[PDB]
Amino acid sequence: TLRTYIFLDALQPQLATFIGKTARGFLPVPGQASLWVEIAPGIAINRVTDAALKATKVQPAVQVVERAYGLLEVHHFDQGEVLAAGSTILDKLEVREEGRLKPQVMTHQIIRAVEAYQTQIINRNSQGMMILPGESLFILETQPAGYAVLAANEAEKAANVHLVNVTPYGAFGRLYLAGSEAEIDAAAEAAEAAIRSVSGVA
Amino acid sequence: TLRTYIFLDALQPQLATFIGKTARGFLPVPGQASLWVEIAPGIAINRVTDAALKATKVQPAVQVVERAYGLLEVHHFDQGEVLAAGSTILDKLEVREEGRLKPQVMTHQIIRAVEAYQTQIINRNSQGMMILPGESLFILETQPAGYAVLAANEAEKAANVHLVNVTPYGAFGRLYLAGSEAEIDAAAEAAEAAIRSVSGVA
Amino acid sequence: TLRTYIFLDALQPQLATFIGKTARGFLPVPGQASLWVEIAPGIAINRVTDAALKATKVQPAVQVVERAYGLLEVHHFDQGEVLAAGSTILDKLEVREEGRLKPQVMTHQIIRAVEAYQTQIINRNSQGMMILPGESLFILETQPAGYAVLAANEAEKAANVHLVNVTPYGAFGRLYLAGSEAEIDAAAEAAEAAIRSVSGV
Amino acid sequence: TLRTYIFLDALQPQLATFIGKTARGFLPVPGQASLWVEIAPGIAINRVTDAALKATKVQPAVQVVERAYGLLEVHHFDQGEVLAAGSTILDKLEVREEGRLKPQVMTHQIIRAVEAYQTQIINRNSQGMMILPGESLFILETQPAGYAVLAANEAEKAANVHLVNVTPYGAFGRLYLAGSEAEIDAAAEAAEAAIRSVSGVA
Amino acid sequence: TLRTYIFLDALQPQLATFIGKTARGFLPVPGQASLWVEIAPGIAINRVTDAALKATKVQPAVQVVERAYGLLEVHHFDQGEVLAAGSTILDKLEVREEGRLKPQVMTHQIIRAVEAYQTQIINRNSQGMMILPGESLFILETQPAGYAVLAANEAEKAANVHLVNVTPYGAFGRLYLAGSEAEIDAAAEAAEAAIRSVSGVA
Amino acid sequence: TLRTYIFLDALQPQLATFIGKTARGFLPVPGQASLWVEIAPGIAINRVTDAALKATKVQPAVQVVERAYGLLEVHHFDQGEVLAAGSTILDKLEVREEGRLKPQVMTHQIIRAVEAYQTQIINRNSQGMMILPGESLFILETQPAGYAVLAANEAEKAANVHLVNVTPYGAFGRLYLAGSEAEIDAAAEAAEAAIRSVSGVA
Amino acid sequence: ADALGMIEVRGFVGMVEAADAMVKAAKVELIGYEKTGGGYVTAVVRGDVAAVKAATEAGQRAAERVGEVVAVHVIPRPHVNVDAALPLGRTP
Amino acid sequence: ADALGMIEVRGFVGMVEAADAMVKAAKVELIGYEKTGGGYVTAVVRGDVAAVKAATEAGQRAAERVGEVVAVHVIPRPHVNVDAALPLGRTP
Amino acid sequence: ADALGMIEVRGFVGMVEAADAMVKAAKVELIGYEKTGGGYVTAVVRGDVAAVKAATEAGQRAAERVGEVVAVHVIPRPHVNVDAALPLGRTP
Amino acid sequence: ADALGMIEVRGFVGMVEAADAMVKAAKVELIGYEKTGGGYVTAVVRGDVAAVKAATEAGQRAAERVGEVVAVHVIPRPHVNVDAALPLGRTP
Amino acid sequence: ADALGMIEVRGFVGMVEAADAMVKAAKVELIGYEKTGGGYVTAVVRGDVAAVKAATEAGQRAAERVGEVVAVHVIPRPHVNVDAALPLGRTP
Repeated sequence: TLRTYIFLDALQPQLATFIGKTARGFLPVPGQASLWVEIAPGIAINRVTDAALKATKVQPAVQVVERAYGLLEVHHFDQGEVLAAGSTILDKLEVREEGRLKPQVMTHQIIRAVEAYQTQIINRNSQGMMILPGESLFILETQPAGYAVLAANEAEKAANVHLVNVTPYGAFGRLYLAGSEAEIDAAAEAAEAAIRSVSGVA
Repeated sequence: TLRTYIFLDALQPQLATFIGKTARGFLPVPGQASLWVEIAPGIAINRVTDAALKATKVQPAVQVVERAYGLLEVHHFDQGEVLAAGSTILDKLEVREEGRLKPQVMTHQIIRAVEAYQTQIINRNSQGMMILPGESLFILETQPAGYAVLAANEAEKAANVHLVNVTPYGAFGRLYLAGSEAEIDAAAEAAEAAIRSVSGVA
Repeated sequence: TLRTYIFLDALQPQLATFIGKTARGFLPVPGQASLWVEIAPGIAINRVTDAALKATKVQPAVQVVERAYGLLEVHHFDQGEVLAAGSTILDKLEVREEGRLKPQVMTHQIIRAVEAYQTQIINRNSQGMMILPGESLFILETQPAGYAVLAANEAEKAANVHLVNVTPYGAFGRLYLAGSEAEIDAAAEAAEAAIRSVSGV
Repeated sequence: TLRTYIFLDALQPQLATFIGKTARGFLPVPGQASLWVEIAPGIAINRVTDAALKATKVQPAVQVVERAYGLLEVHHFDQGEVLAAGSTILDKLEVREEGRLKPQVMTHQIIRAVEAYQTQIINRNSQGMMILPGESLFILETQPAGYAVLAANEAEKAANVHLVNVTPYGAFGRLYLAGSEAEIDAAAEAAEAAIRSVSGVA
Repeated sequence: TLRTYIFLDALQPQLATFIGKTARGFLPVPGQASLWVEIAPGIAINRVTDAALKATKVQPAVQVVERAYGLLEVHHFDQGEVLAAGSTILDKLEVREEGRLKPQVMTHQIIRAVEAYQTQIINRNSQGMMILPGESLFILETQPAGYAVLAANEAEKAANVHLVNVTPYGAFGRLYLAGSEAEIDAAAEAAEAAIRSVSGVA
Repeated sequence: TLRTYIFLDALQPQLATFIGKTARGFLPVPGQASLWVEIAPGIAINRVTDAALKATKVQPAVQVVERAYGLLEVHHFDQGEVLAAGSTILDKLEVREEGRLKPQVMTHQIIRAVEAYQTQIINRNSQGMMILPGESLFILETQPAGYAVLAANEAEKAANVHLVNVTPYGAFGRLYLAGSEAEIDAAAEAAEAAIRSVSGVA
Repeated sequence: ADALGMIEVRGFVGMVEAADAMVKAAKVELIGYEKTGGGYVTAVVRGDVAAVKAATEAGQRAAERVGEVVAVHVIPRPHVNVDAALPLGRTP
Repeated sequence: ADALGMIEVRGFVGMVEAADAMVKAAKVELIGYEKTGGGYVTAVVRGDVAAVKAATEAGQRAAERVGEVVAVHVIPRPHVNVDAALPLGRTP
Repeated sequence: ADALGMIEVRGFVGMVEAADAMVKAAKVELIGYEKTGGGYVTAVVRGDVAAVKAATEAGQRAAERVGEVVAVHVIPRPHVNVDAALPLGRTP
Repeated sequence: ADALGMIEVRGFVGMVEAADAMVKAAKVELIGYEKTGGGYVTAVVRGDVAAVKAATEAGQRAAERVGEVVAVHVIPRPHVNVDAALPLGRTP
Repeated sequence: ADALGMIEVRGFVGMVEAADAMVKAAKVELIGYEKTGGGYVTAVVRGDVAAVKAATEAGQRAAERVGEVVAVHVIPRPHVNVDAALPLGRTP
């Protein structure tokens, strides 16, 4: 069962930097093309990954089997390789593009002028860049979890923010974005327009 | 959605010691007044914390964005600060005082004279005071997970026990206590009377 | 509420080696007789373990209190000790042998000739023996999570494979095996026939 | 033997945030005054720390014992509190202000436009802000190890850089900074001018 | 070269519990005997351990190789098994009973009425029973590192103290203890009378 | 100062698997070349790694700085790329091929039929293939620390053994191997023939 | 009955430093101070026996630097007539 | 709970000169003076730490020209029992 | 299990004065005495370590000036086998 | 037969300290104590050969700090007439 | 699988003296004796290790006075195949 099929045409450098900081695999570089496939059940993605590695020369970074769900990243410089890998995956799963679950936004909030007591906690349990006190914060949860990297990627494609922590595997995919006020306003507008432009099964 | 709103009027020393042993945030000292708010979805607590930090001078210790739920601890010496922070949290969430879920006890057990083979496993898999072989154990689960600190605080307040473990976040809040037989019995009576003394939504 | 009650008459050396690599407790040696009891809610197993330790002389290795479930392993050389511990556990829970949940196979696949870009991720994200590129992989999900150790044990009892991983606690019990093609095929046949031969609910 | 007695009169926010990201004890907030003491031998700081905690209102973050390099950070809003805590520390040791070792800069290398594969290793083995591919990297060793937080404080205070890492323990103190080329040049000038402007025993 | 050869003729419960909490091996239970062997160089104990495991019914817990400090604890109920394992270890090394280094006490300090802020640092960087604020603190260094477990054993055996931390490895052996003031005094008397009552090469 | 300069011309599969299991960097695949450069002091390799990555197509896995042992691995399919990276590294340091230290064998031990109790301590403190009880054990120390992967590669290349734990970082290089008796004998012969067939400065 | 620990210093500064380092080094209760004239002032702490013993053994070590410590004494279990006659913090 | 500073002078004149120098030296508050009898009097100023640490040093420097200064000491954080029992300006 | 305090006096009179000084020194319980022949007797008190550590020291300081003190020793935690086998006032 | 360990101390205090060391240092059964007059009291532990040999080592090491140790001895297997006629714990 | 002690004596008399010394010196069980021919006979005792290790040393010291002791050795844990195949007293 395909839960998330998202295609990142170009990784922004903080996103690829954050992925390669916490990847259990082959580290991607900025500028590559990426493809995130989250399915349920979680172990069967080890079939799906193999399908890509029997067809194209794409390269996997994040292949994580969680309690319930299984997430696969594949990446390569050539978008033809990555789209052919996605065609191989969708033929192995025997589903289509719109067979994925439609991403739902659970909480989109802008926290303006975050106090220092909170910013000493947000990046106490993060994995990326440090939020600084006084910087506005945008938090975000998407369901299913694999769409949140899109919610990261476009949010850096149309702004200049600092990626704090995006968790792309889970029940609820999570996103933290720090930066100045109008700049994360543009980032939040871009991410909210990017998630609602994804079709699928409700 | 408010799942847990509990107000600890005074932190008993082993509880505050255990919390400050495993906190991501500003460590509390004994005698302070604490407030535990667990809400769903898990990311919106990053909003809620900010509300308290815009209103009062309270100070947070545990702000855990778990896999499903979000838990906030705030604490301060002056109880007026903590009660005003609780009023600010309940007005930001726009719920009442008794809008929390009513806590439910799933398994409350007293295990008398625990063998050594069980004690070594229990206090290998804990971060508190070590249970010794020959001591009576009290195990307790509450749903939602945020009410376990209430049971730990009251069971230490009304007895003389050793806090082995408490887990205030997750699917079910767990409590491991150890001590002599009469003192474990008094702690069990106090905790089972203290959890059922909380009204809310069934 | 009993979810898993499985009884291993003899541990294969790679299985007991992997269990004693990632256990919180008293580590088993190969050849011992083992028993796995997974119940819900996860804290009452701290009662249940105690019952066995008040009856027999078995040693517990894996007593894991999970997010919502609770797993207990006990083991001893004498199968009389382990069966008496199991009788004490099933009388403490006041259930029968068939009160356990019948295990369902959610996914079984034989992945042939796993290339290196997948093997590096599999072995980095495992705790047992390393998978090598070119080796056939067998993956398996059993629900409830405990029965996967049965799905490990017979799959080594009737083959010559390398145990990559087995996760026996959670919402899905997981099994990664790797080896040569015919031996992975025999291991897959043995593991599927071992899981489908367990009665329950 | 006093190896390092340094008084950071203002924690600039990325440094205070990085300290609060790897703080053992009570973590600080920016704007606070800080004080770092490194002594030989190591376990004797366990007494000395308590002396400061009896004297002043200060609160510690990093207290590291390794029997040859003790360490103690303390921090508070009021700079008089932190100076009196340092006076209490120096009186308990019966040493003076000038008994500290004069720090020597032993390596300062500016790596212009670090490529991506190196940045994966740098951020995978660090905690602060991420380094992006193509950004300049300033690395620094100071002897003794306790003076590296002074160079990190002054380099953040002067230039608009990203604090990748600072290791204030061990034999040598490590500093990794990242950013654009002129800002890394100004931060390098600030760190070199800040380390060798410290008086002490050569 | 034999640094430490100590025979713990009975494991008191907090010591056996703490050893079973941080054991890279089989876990001991209270009441059992114990044997600690620390040698120079380190990797040769990989042979020596095996010799003991070929000789006796003993069962190992901690075996640390660092090419200058080997380590081996073996424990079993029958003390004849543990003494014969000691004879096997001393025959494999071709050394004698008196060839061990006589332990010296480097630093013993009693830090009565610890403030809470120091208790946070102490219990976050330890594994044993938690130190409560206001309780005393006995710290100890012994040479070599292996006799600190002997000090912890006799200190638990005499007094009513909480075992906080013990370090049988490294350059020198550390020991932390907590409890009320008179019990910490009695445990300090026990540790000092137990370390310097050991025969060996100065 | 150059300590270890070795050119693994082909990574045998268990070695490449074990390196790609515990690499803070990009991961290698079996069949590629390799290059383990170890220098003294440590932080200078942060320049030297960059000197490889600008020049050639090579791609690193392990890069460790410890101010006494700075170490670097780079790997790529084309062996000319890895030799060119080696020439660029040796030109950056202004040292030569024969400036490396000649490796000496400190301790080689064949421990045959390891009992099940020792296997728990061995595999709990390792990452490679699990040692099984009743299988032999070959342990090895090389001077300097970097030459242990050479013996690991050649011993896997000769005999049909299981790589348990090769440790190339630290004071001296450790090697563990497991398997049946004659295969451990042939692998021990291969490791001893591979270490002392290396030219260098004693 | 609670214990007793008294530090008599010739000088108010030594008594204040003694009574500060006694309450910072134990869980005692500084109940008051006695001014017997001629510069002699006595600080009194009170609590269980080991705590007041550690408190006086810290207060002597602190107040000898900043004054003239005259008397340092601990009474572990005073008779009830002393607490009922002398103003020593436990008058009923 | 501001920091504490005390000057003990054998003599009223030296204490008044010390109390005049301290409140001119920094931001302190002369809360009062304690008369232990026998000629010893102790002026008490109270303020934040780097103010009283300069104030008591200025008072020690000035009051040694006129009288017998017995003790000069600063308490950076007095305990709540010391402020609650002893007459040091901050009785609640 | 309370701590143990034992005072051995070669003589009954020094032992009675030692027992009186111990039970007036702290909060202990004189459980009895042992007559091992040859003129050696032994007073035994029992209480927590803070009380009996001061009690036995006061008993030794008040028992030297009466009789002849042989041995003074404090056991902070006796094992349950000593209290069950030997007559030490906590026989179950 | 169970092995025999005996510590003879001139005085009751050293015997109680020796018994406290023996029953903690091993796993033995303190069966009692023998009084031969003149202050000589003998603690008797009885376990197996491994236990009593390690118990009386700690007994000799802990009873020399408090008094006069007359004798320390371990019999690994006492003859059946010794346990039949002498009261050493296993009297039928 | 208890421990093992073996005394080989060239001669029957020294073996009987060793077997009489070992079962007196500790709690062991003389299970038999093995006549390998040519005068060599091996007395075998069996018990826990601190009994047989203190038994065979006394048996060696006794049997050196009477005969030619060839070998004295203790096996603390004999393997199950050694007990099962050889006549060492514990054949199942």
